[PDB]
Amino acid sequence: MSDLFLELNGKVHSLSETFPGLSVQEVSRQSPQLSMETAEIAGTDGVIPGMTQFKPFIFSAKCNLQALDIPDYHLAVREIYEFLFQRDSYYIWSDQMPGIRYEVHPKPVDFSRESDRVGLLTIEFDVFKGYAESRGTSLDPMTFEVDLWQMGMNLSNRDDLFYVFRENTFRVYNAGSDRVNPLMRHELDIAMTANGTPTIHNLTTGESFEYRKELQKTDVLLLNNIYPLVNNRRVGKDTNHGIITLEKGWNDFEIKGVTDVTIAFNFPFIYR
Amino acid sequence: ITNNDDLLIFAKKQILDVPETALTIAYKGKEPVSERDVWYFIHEPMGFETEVKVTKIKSSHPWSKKFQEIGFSNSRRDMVRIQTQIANQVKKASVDTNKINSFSSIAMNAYDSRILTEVVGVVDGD
Repeated sequence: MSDLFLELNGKVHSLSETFPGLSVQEVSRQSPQLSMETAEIAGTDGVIPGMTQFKPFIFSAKCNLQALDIPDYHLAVREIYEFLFQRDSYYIWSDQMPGIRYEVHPKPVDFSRESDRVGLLTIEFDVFKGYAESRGTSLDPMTFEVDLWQMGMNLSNRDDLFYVFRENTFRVYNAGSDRVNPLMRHELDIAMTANGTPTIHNLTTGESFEYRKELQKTDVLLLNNIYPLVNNRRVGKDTNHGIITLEKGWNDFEIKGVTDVTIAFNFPFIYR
Repeated sequence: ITNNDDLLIFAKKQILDVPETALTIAYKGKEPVSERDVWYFIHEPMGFETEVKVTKIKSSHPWSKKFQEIGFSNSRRDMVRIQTQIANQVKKASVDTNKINSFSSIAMNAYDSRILTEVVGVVDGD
């Protein structure tokens, strides 16, 4: 059995459950739209590729609606149109792969009336970020009872994966298919509490974030995307304005200038 | 100036005896170009094999994928440059005439004192 789940206004709605007469036949996903920024020099052969990018793509769901009678059919069509089309983008996922969700916007799709009570539909959701992300962030535990993780999410079956560290040198595993960069509108949060003047170094990437003031254990330093704060107060003037990024796989992190470090990473995995 | 050697060097500075040329290159290489470096230009179909000194750069962002435009031996004509030249010449002429109005008024002012001197001398002579 196939079904489609929609996250809207903080509520999860099953498409089949919401509309009893509507059942999802099949789901499908367009392949990533790779595009190399070609540059052509006249007289030479081929192109000089720039930086490969990914265009928005389409997630499709073929379904059918079976109503009791004609007024019921029209009412169901209107209610489905009301439910699907909202002002802002929402989230969708499928039973087949319940660990991966897409932030999407609906597309105009017309009901194909086959009989007096049945109508075929092929809903298409445009995903504009160009990638899919996990339903849960890195802060969620990798436990069975959380009911969030599934197979095929590049989870390493060779070592434990935790995202809270108590020492000055450790490794963090980004399981996504893209390098997590807040400059690319990626979600990434770091919460560190320690004593002294801190400096975070990502050795594999080679990046370094530097804060130039003394810190106490009671003050939390929070880097969200491209904003560093202490106690939710912007302190960008007192930093080196550097930002760390998470490469694919393992990243070696070293923290200098502080003691009793407690650093936590909170970011979703980027799939495609 | 009064001597002839200064006039000769001034006259030499006053004319241009070579064609006025301006070179523009669309560069799409990996090596960045700074504002001081002198490059070597080789372009057989246009008969170029020389050293070129950068005088103008129109660079894009490193993530913008776009080409770079680099200039040598001054820039193309353009109209806004001509308008700026005309405007600054107009301003210079305006300040010149403003100064010379006061200068002429002083020349009138400097006349009355000498008129008084002439009158006093005429009275003394009588």
